[PDB]
Amino acid sequence: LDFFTIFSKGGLVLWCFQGVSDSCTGPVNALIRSVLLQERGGNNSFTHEALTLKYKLDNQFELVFVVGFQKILTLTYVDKLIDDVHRLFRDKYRTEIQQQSALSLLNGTFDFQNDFLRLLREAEESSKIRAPTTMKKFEDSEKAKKKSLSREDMESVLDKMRDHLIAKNVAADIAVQLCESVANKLEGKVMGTFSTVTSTVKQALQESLVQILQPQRRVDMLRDIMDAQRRQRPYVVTFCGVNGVGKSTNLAKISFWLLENGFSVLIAACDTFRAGAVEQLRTHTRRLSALHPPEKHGGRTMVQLFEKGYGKDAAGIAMEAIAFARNQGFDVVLVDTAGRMQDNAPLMTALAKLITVNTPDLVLFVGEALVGNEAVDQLVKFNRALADHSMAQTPRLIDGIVLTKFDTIDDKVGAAISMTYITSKPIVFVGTGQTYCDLRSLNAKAVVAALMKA
Amino acid sequence: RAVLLLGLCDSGKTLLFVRLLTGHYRDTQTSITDSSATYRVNNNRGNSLTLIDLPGHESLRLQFLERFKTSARAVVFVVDSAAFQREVKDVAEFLYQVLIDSMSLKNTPSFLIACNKQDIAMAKSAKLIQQQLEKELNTLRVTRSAAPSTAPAQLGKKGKEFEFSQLPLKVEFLECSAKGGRGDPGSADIQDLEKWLAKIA
Amino acid sequence: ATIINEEVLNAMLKEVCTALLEADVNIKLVKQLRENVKSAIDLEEMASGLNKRKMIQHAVFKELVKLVDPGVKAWTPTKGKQNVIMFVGLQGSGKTTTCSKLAYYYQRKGWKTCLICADTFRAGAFDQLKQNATKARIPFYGSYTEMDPVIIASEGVEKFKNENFEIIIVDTSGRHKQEDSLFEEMLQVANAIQPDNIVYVMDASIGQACEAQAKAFKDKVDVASVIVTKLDGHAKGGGALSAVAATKSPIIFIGTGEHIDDFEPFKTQPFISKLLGMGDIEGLEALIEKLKHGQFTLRDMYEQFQNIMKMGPFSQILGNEQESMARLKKLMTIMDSMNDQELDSTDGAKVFSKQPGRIQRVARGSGVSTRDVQELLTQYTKFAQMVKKMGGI
Amino acid sequence: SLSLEILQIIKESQQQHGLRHGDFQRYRGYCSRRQRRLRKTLNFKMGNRHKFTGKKVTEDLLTDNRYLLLVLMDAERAWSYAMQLKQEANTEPRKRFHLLSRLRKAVKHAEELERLCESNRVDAKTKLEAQAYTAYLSGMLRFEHQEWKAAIEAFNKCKTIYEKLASAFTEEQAVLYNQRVEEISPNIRYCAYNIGDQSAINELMQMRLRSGGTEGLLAEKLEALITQTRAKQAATMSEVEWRGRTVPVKIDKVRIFLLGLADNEAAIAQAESEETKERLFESMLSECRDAIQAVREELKPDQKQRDYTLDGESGKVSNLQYLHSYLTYIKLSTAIRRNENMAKGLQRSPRPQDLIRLYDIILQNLVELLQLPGLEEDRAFQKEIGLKTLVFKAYRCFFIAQSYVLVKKWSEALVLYDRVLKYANEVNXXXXXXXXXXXXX
Amino acid sequence: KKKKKKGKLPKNYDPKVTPDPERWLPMRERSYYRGRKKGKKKDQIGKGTQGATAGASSELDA
Amino acid sequence: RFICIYPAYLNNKKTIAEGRRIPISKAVENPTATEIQDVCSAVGLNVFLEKNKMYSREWNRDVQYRGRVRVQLKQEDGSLCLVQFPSRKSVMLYAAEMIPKLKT
RNA sequence: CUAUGCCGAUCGGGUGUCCGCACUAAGUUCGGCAUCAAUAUGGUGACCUCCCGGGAGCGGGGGACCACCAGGUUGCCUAAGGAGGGGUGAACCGGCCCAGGUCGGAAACGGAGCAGGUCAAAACUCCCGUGCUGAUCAGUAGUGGGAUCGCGCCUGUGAAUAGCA
Ligand SMILES: Nc1nc2c(ncn2[C@@H]2O[C@H](COP(=O)(O)OP(=O)(O)NP(=O)(O)O)[C@@H](O)[C@H]2O)c(=O)[nH]1
Ligand SMILES: Nc1nc2c(ncn2[C@@H]2O[C@H](COP(=O)(O)OP(=O)(O)NP(=O)(O)O)[C@@H](O)[C@H]2O)c(=O)[nH]1
Ligand SMILES: Nc1nc2c(ncn2[C@@H]2O[C@H](COP(=O)(O)OP(=O)(O)OP(=O)(O)O)[C@@H](O)[C@H]2O)c(=O)[nH]1
Ligand SMILES: [Mg+2]
Ligand SMILES: [Mg+2]
Ligand SMILES: [Mg+2]
Repeated sequence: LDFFTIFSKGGLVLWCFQGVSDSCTGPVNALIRSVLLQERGGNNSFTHEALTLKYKLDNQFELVFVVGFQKILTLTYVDKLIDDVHRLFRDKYRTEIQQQSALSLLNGTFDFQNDFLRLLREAEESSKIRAPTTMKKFEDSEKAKKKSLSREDMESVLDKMRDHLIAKNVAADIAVQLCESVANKLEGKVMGTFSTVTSTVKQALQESLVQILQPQRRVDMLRDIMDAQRRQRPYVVTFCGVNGVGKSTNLAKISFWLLENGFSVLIAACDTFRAGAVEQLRTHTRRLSALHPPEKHGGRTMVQLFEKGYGKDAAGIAMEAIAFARNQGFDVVLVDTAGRMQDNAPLMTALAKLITVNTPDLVLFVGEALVGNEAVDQLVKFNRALADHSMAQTPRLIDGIVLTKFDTIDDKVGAAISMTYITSKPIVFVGTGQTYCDLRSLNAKAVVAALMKA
Repeated sequence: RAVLLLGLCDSGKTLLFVRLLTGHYRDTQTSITDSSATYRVNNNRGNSLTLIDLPGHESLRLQFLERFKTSARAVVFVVDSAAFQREVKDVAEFLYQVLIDSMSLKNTPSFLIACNKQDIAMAKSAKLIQQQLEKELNTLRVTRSAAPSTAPAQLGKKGKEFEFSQLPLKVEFLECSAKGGRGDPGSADIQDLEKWLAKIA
Repeated sequence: ATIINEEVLNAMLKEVCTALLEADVNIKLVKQLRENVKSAIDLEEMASGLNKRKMIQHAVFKELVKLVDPGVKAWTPTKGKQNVIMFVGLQGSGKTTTCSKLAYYYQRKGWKTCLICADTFRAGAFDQLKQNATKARIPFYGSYTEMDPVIIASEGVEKFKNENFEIIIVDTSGRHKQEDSLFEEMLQVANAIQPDNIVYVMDASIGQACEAQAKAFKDKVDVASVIVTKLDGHAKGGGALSAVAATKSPIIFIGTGEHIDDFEPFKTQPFISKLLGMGDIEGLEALIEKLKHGQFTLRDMYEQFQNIMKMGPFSQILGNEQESMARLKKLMTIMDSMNDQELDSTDGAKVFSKQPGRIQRVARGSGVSTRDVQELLTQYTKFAQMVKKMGGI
Repeated sequence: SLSLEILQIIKESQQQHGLRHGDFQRYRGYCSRRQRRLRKTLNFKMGNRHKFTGKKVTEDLLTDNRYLLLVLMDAERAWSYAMQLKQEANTEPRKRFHLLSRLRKAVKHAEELERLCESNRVDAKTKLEAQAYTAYLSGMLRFEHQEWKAAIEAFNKCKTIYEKLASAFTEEQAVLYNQRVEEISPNIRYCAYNIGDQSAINELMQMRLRSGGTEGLLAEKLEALITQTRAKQAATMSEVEWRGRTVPVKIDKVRIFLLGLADNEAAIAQAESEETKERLFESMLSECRDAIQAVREELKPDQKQRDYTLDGESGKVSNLQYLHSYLTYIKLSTAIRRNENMAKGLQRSPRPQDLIRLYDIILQNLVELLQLPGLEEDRAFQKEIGLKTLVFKAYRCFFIAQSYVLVKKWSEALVLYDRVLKYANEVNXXXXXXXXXXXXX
Repeated sequence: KKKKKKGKLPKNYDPKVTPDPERWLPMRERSYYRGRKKGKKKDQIGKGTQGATAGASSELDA
Repeated sequence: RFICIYPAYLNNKKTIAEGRRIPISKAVENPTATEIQDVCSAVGLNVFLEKNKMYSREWNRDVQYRGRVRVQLKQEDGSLCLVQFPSRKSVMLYAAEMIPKLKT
């Protein structure tokens, strides 16, 4: 054990002895990020790039115990350790941790070094001798030849809740991970007599759903447009997704919204394989120009379509569009790409090469509200294709999710949750129709209420 | 009643919370849940106020802010001066959200912006931070244009540069930093905070 | 006892539930299938010992084969009368590409096919149809001016009836139950053209949400066989079965690619194999006719001797015998000693004569019969000669 | 005269084929596919139809600088399969045995490659990398087999080789190697913890003397190898100068070498006339401006990163462009010297106007030469020298413009000449005497 | 925007009237079509762009 | 209470599992019941032979493999009839040794 | 000599569209052949050698060597060789269960063994995995040239571009 720490849920370190061996700069912050967003289903194991990590939660006194060991594989004693000392600590300081107020924690002191050292050396001595493999293997050969909440009590409702989430278009693996996270969140926690177990678990599950569906900061494209205009360089947005997700319609909606906000746009086309896509975008451009005359905005053009015909490579067309926008001083370029199946490797390689070459400011994955159990796989494939094809560390991944066709179900919204689980990035826009005015944002409370109203 | 501590992630809210209570340095991590503790004013009266610290992570700010807005009598906002340049948009957005939430209250709470990490040399001055906040909030109001897919409030009369003077709130600024070196061992810099707490008491 | 067998069955059923839910299959159908398979297993009261999981996989495979098709034969085009097929579905289902693929497929079958579009709300719709038709070199109809789908469809179908086209395909924009105007437009189009078939196309990736849309489509207008698309991807299309339950109609074709040539008729075995994930399935007055043909085997002799011994004494029919009964029973034993391959063989004498080892085995399995075997062979040959003589006359 | 960067190749292969997120199966598949592609391309077929004849690469074969990559990929595939077996051994202990076998193969391949690097044909830098890789593989194999002494010795050898290699190169190039040392840092510690931390100190003290006595000859010979490799690399293939000390991997450096040789082939060739080199001067200018554009092609994304945040500092973004700009400005200065030679060969009205236009051009060029390092402000003597040249050229231009033959301005040229005489004296023989005579007349 | 292009300049100036209109087009677009397999209709259906837009001999009625 | 002897015990080609009781080298080829009876009769007159019954493991139906031998080694009073051969092994090895001499 | 263009106004260099191109990188698809051994314990089946007892069928016990299945620890194996899954088991000679019949016996009961059924453990064969092999293609893309009177990009700067008689 090269690192160990015990601290409360309030973010206050209680006791640690890392010393010069390791520094708690951000090995526990990463674990906190994992436990808050994209909850860990690895059964109390985390793989930080520097070294592995193990955590244990105690909801009775809202405490956590983290142990960091090097990437080199250790023995099976560590988990046993994280149990026993836990009880020992719970035995040693009952009075301080049982109080709701945090003032007692600050007032109290913990001389826990000696007992923890004794436990660690006992565990190491036990791990020094391990020669029970032969007996276990021989036995396997013979066999082959031949108040507080308990997990078992809350299992039933759990699975029924899981079934409900399955009814709400949530992915099966996503539902299992969420149920495991909720179960970890409620282990031995005291429960009031007025409330019921089902009510408490439902409230905890809906709180977790609100938390996960409330992703990282809501940074908007509109504010970043002015920042891009500060250096007078075009702001590049790229749309990616599988076939049949309404990329063109959402592109038209976003262009119309930008024109209403008062910014010139340039629509770059790359749907060469798609029949009639160029003329579709041309019709959209004609409609937008009819709605917004150039002279009303000051005599300058607002929306222009950039294409090179069918069959041409998408990366070259995108680069030419970027250069043309820079020369003409267009505020924002929106790039439309043909839908690509996730299992088709060459298309993924081409898309990743285009993204790397054109280095767009924003990347938007256009998903489907109707799809279920497949959005997670598509997101995984897209993210891994974008990651492995970029040699630089911390590669450019998907930065925005656009959910369309939301006005066709209104009850099976759980699919969105799956996406918000598989990627921590927020949902920027939600499509709710086919007209140019059906481009709204996401309300977390309404989505959760509709998800769990039944 | 209760005084809320708000800020971004790793903004130092827990450090100030423990400093105002025990006066000793304690190692801290990122907040996961709230923490409420009763603190007496150093004055002769020694009145008690409930200091409540809320996690600064963006996945939990709004829930706790809307859940504890009613109980709060005074609101304290913490901004990292050293890391302000990279996170100006984030602090501006959070300030806009908290201002909108505060304006809904029947009783208007006192508002304080306390720059943190001031013990470092790269930290900016209070007036510079105030001017940057004014400049950013001038456009942040305009940037609010989207369909909520379900009651908007304006911080200015649509015609003038946004200023804290026109706001119906008492907004104060000060300089405070308690981490170590110059801060904790040498001489604590939280006396302005306790003076302001006594003034608002 | 089957004590641990019940637990093993429950664990395997849970694993199958997880696998099927990972295959985008409706939870209600999964629970119904679980109930049916558990009832079937309890009816069997026994599990196959050949393999622990093979029996369960075969049972669930048979259950899915029963569930996938309603049993109604798929509709087929009729020569001599023009057949009108109207394509319906949801947005993004790829109905236009499916229309192009089906038109090309029927053209490859020797048919006079044509395409008509009613999609007018979607911008840039007719151009795609034009490009797909000229790619496949098939006549098409449409216009950029008129916006009412009903009149366009009526004019196109009338003109192609004048042109005497065998097959007419009419495509309309995808729609959802929320917008009633699109549904009433579909109803008006159906009234105007009176389509022969109404094919509903749904994406394979869509699951647990398309059931309501399929039910609404069936309720408002008549429906026909459905076509699944985008099967070339990772999606197995497990939800489409629910759509079948909403329509009680089979599947005629599948879409396994972006190019127009990727279009194949539906087959149940590959679909269920993909859904399961392994697809490991193993499949396994006469007397008068034989008398007329004159073919005589050892089976007939054995049956005759069994009937004779069942009858009993021959003096009863007519109205020493013990030795006759002993000879009969020893002959029956020696004829039951050998295998059925020699018994059912047409010419037992030849297969015996070619291999004396067969005689050795027969002698091993019964008494010595060092002379009885050849005596029985001679008697069988005489009986066969009598049988062929009778058959000749 | 052929070299291969083992560590860079293996790292760039791993980071782009599933090892980035911790997957080994697809990495092994890619390694096998690349092996098949290399064997197909080089026609190194060892097994034909209905037969198999494993053959080893000889010294004469490896002249293509790619046969070593075959053995390297074999070793990498074996190592990847071993790591996958290690990951999977938790479910089934039996796999561990299989794991051992794979390692027994992998080190062998590496050692074979080592015996393929003994030839003088391959460069020493490849030899050092091969030795380090073989030592690392052997140490990992011994650590897996619970052999602490051999593993710790091999790991110490690998760490020493890697740190020597990192010190041999620049700070920018060495960081990757440092990272590798970090990747080997924890395991070594664990080996010491396996000793017991009581006899470990004595073992380390004895190991220091063992390395000094037994490997001391090897240590000094590898140090000499590193020194000679660095010397020959700087003399032949790489370039080391005051600016852009980092070795440019781009091919355009060779162009600079050509330019460099052209310089030492130009000045000797042209003594006074310098007329025949004007076309050569234009060709050199075209080549150097093409090199500048090629450098800017990779410069621009770094310029974007610099513009993004103020955290990024100088000294890396504009380390190679400035040397090329300096070369171009030096070539322009030589051209202006040629123009001055032509002018002094001579002794009509538009000619001084054209000369003043050229002088303005050189003033702008020297302004840019001051600005670019001045924008960087890395050093300070360069700006001083550039400003001295700039003021000298400005004074020369003023003297040319104010010549009484050039300018017929009575009572005005004399005042300007008198005013500029003080500036010329501050900046500071035949030119001065001619200017004084012109002012007097 | 005017640029001079190098090449067979004497043979470019021999006509001095106009070059071939389809001077930069693929072989299968050329009038001669350079067709080793003139038809290849099924091959073009199997691989290539989903839809090719050109002059249509099929029925086009509005 | 005579002890039983069969020709299959003295056959070398038969395996030990199929009835062989002596090493192959000491055995003979295709022994018959009459040979064993006559060779053992030269020592004891208590042996009597029948031919209408055969050994169980003898699947083949042959005359030379048919028949059996009864030999009395005990006088049924607690004393050996002949002290020379106290066990069946001695009798069978003697018969196996004496068979080739008469067969020649 | 009149007049021409407008800030780059003259003069130029790379590229990209282009090729019956050459070649590579990175992928898709379809075939061929190949797929180890020791040792530790236990089990199964042949074959072989010793005994103990009995009137037989037979019973009791210990070894020999081979094949094969589980499967302990391994390697001077490997190009690679997993303790992976499956079929067939024949004609009639791989087991196991063996009705009837047959044989041993007074009987109890046993033995050989067919049919038939059955199979962790005869043999053969297939699938996956692994290695090696040929073949396969472009809604993957990159310099190596050719091509280049335009159309699209990147870089250059003089004042000098085309009529007159
Ligand atoms: N109800 C509804 N329909 C939508 C929405 N967004 C798009 N659609 C519909 O879905 C279909 C998809 O249109 P299109 O944009 O061409 O799809 P695409 O994703 O661009 N296809 P590709 O990527 O291959 O070019 C259209 O019929 C469009 O009207 C939405 O938010 N709601
Ligand atoms: N992989 C795959 N993609 C398909 C298939 N059919 C259609 N697509 C793709 O799915 C998207 C939607 O199909 P498309 O016909 O163009 O849209 P649409 O059917 O006209 N939409 P709507 O009729 O509702 O307005 C397109 O990008 C199309 O290329 C198929 O069989 N396989
Ligand atoms: N130099 C300096 N660092 C500070 C100061 N205040 C806080 N910090 C930083 O804060 C870290 C400790 O965490 P906290 O101060 O508790 O921040 P926090 O309360 O967890 O902020 P949240 O993540 O939102 O909960 C230290 O490592 C410091 O880097 C300060 O005044 N000066
Ligand atoms: Mg589109
Ligand atoms: Mg905190
Ligand atoms: Mg359509």
